[PDB]
Amino acid sequence: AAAAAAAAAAAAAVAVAVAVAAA
Amino acid sequence: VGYDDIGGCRKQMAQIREMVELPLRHPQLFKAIGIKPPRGVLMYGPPGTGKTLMARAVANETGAFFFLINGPEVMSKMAGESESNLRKAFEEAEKNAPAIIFIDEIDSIAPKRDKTNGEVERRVVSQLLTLMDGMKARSNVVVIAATNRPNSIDPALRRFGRFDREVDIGDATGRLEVLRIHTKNMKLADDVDLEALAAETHGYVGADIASLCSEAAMQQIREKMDLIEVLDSLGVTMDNFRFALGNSVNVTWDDVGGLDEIKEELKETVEYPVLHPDQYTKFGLSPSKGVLFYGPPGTGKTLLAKAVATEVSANFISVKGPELLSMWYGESESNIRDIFDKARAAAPTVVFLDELDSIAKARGGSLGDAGGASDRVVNQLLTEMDGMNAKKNVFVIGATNRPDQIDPAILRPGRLDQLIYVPDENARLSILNAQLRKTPLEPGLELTAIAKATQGFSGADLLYIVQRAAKYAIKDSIYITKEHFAEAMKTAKRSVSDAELRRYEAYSQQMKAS
Amino acid sequence: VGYDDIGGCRKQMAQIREMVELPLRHPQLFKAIGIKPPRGVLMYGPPGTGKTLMARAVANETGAFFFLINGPEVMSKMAGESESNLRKAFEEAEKNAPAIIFIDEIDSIAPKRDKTNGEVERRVVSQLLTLMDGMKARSNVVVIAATNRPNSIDPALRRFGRFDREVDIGIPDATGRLEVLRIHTKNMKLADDVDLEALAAETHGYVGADIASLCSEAAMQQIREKMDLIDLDEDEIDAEVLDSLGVTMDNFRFALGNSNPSALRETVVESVNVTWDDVGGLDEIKEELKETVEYPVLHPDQYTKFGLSPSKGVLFYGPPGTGKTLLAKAVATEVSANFISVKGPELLSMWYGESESNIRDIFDKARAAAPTVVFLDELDSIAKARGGSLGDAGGASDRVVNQLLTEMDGMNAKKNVFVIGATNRPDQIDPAILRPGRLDQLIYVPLPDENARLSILNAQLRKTPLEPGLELTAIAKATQGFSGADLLYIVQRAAKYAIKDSIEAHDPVPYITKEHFAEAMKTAKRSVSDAELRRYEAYSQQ
Ligand SMILES: Nc1ncnc2c1ncn2[C@@H]1O[C@H](COP(=O)(O)OP(=O)(O)O)[C@@H](O)[C@H]1O
Ligand SMILES: Nc1ncnc2c1ncn2[C@@H]1O[C@H](COP(=O)(O)OP(=O)(O)O)[C@@H](O)[C@H]1O
Ligand SMILES: [Mg+2]
Ligand SMILES: [Mg+2]
Repeated sequence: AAAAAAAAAAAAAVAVAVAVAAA
Repeated sequence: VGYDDIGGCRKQMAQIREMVELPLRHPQLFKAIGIKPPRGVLMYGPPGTGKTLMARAVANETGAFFFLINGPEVMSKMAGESESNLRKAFEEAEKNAPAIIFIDEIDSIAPKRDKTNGEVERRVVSQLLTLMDGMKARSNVVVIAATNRPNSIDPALRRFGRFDREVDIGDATGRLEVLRIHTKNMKLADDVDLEALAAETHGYVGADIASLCSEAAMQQIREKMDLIEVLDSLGVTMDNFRFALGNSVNVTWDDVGGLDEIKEELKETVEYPVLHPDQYTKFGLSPSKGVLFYGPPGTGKTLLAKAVATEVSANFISVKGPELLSMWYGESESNIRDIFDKARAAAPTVVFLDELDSIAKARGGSLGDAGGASDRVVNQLLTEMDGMNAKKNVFVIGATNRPDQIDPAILRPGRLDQLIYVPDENARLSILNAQLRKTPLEPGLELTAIAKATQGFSGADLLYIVQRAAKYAIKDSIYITKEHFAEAMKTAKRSVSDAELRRYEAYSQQMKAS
Repeated sequence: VGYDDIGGCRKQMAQIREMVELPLRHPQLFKAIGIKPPRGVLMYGPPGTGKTLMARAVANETGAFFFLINGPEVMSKMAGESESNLRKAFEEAEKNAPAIIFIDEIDSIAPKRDKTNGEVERRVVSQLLTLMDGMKARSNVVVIAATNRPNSIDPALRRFGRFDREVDIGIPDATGRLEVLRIHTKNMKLADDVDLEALAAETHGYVGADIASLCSEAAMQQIREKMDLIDLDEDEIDAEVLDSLGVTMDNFRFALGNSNPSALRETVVESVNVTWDDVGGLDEIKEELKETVEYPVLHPDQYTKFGLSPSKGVLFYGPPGTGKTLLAKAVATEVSANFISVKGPELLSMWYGESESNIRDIFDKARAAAPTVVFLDELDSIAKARGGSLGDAGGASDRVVNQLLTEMDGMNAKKNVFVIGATNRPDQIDPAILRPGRLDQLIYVPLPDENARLSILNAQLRKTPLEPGLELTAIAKATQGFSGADLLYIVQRAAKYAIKDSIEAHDPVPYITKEHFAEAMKTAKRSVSDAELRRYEAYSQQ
């Protein structure tokens, strides 16, 4: 007989950065 | 491949060859001296230089097993799989025999562990560190790396025992050797001179030369099969190579008219250090680098810079004045540093900074954000032009129309030592002759009369007149006739006023008196 | 590999040996006092200091069971095997005998929760916590860890009962580096003229593997100087030459002059070659700089005898093109302390709070490889006066200077770091920097005088053929207002005319002629302006 198996590895996220303006 | 298939990278190739083969050829020497040899190399340089070719050649010349690992290939999204891939690769390499592991583009899988956010990157970094160093880490197997930016790697990876050796794989003789070795298997011709190729292709990395040769060889057959013993008398000629190059300016000491003394001085000061390094080493002194041009606009300063850049085998990086400033904090200085790093990364090179009045501006004091930005830009330029550098071969050439607004730190000797002034009918005759080189002319036209009626025009005005004459000739067609010049002469511009001429004369007189 | 291979960290070595050995050798003491020993170690420090070497040593020596776990090697493709792997590992470790566990790169499988995504990481961290300290936590088992970034570990793991004693295996001192050098050179055959005591002193920041690299490089150079001279003999190695092998002191000097500490590999300065004889004039400034630099490092016993720390900072200011950066080059070339050159706006960044991270990184690098000379070139850019600007540039350019203030004189352990500043507008730097403890001594470097300019000319022509009947004093007495760069330009033009004459003749002219040099002097420059020299003169007078 056969059998199943579960697997959950990872995902992908998004970050936000701040910049500085010298006019 | 083999050791004979490598050219130009002579010293680094020899160093890698000895450090890899001496353990393999005979380990008795290292047993006698009682020290283990280095077991890691970090190659760095621009892409397409021949680094993986060198690794493959060394692996072929020795009884090794070249195993290639790509950066993006091994990285995956699954958890605990990329590390398993690296472990399996190392186990395979160590299983069979003493081998060479070439892991390409490690910078993609070595993000310094601080600027990254994905846990898989840190995990594979740690796996690499454990594999290279640790309990029974390596047993007679060497690893080779490759990257474009060696800075973006873990400090733990640039340690001894992992990447103890760093090799810089970045000239004319190497380029000629590559040309010779890439055309060894084809009979090109009898009148093809490789000196022009080694002098004209002055910006080729080395992998582009193979593409150039293949393209020329393919185009030779492409042009020699439209109509068609045929195998006899086959091969490429100079025309095919020129076409391949056509598929970085086109001037040679002819498009510039007049200014003979300026031409001679520039030619001497630029060609002497390039042609005779031996003489300067005997005299034990460095050459002058900087030249500044000032005068009215549209006089031919860019043309002169291109004309003095072309005869040498140097590159040419022309940047406008305001073509680098940014609204952000530290972007202009980053651009300046990148420009100079590129300029000194391919020696010799001439850098043409245009409109210094926009960059220098005589920083002094302005009390503003723009003032601070100008101060920082000026300081960065000052440090790069003459600072904690090596000044191998860099020829900064300046060009502005308002030298009075330059700080006395860039005009200082050693940065822009030569203060050349660029200012006649006899010169205008030469300018017209150089402009009308390849043109069907009429015997009846007299350029002397045209030059006599200028009385203070610039080369831009002469080019405008020539363009109007060409437009009239094309309008008539749809040789150049005299009436086109007659009707185009009336519509003169004379964009340069008189007060600016007085200002330039005063500046030149003050400089001469100083 | 045993306990004698590792040297330079005797204190940390004993700290680990006590808990790894005494509970297993003499357990009667702890039952007599009735306190169980500490069980857990976290070796941290810069990479290559010898953490894995110390683990190997304690493994090969003790008769107790040793189990090795690597960081990323515990997790697998399927969900729920990292925890199963850890369970099996600990069960095997505790199944049979008192055991030692050693986790390489614990930072790779112990990320700080609340800042990491992915549930498997959290689950494996929790499983590790439960294994090391939970109900019926452990039964006579010791755990050791090794990491380079301890701060990136779950605080629940850095508690007593899990990791109670965090030993700091850091960079050795001169004695430790001497011990490391002596241990590494025990099997390699050297020459009788090689002295280890002197060689250890020049190295400052070299830690462990760095020293090993030095030794290996020296051996390689020795091999390559004479192996090439003799036949390769690929068929067999001649026995007579094998007994002639060794390493000379010159080999070690050559290998040392090329190598740099692994920490400061990213900030390596190019091999620019200047010497004290190459700087003409300003001899008193030269001697003052030598005094303030090389007294602290060569004679530290005197300073502790007097019970005072030395002065650190210096700032050269003056007209452009006089020898400021030249003095920096000379210091970088012929001084034992490490050099970290930095350009003026080089450290600034696009983003928010990164110019200060850059400053932090370079100053931590300087403090790690002490003594160190940090040369800030064109201080007028980053060290701008706070004052008032009313803009984001003012906001960012004010934050960067404040970081400098707290980094040179803040909460630090007085490590040797000498800051050299070089500016051309010394009125435009905040007075909070031009203060003792930051840059105490302000050296003004005027234009050279007759004797100084003549000395500059003599230094510049050190390696130039000259006619026997040349009198440089005359050109020196007929010059006023010039700078060293202008005299250099005069020399360059004279050389260029000599080269022109040589090429025209083509050794027709094996020297620079007085006529060539006069032609060069014809186009005198006078770089610096008298209208602007009065600014420096007024500033110095004030
Ligand atoms: N020094 C060299 N000698 C001979 N061929 C070269 C050299 N450098 C590059 N090439 C050519 O470039 C091609 C690919 O170069 P490669 O080494 O893969 O680039 P990279 O250095 O980016 O790995 C090869 O087919 C090879 O013939
Ligand atoms: N002496 C000259 N001989 C030939 N062409 C010239 C001369 N001076 C100017 N020109 C022409 O006029 C144009 C001048 O442009 P450019 O030199 O870039 O401006 P600027 O002189 O302000 O640097 C060029 O396209 C060039 O062909
Ligand atoms: Mg280790
Ligand atoms: Mg300087």
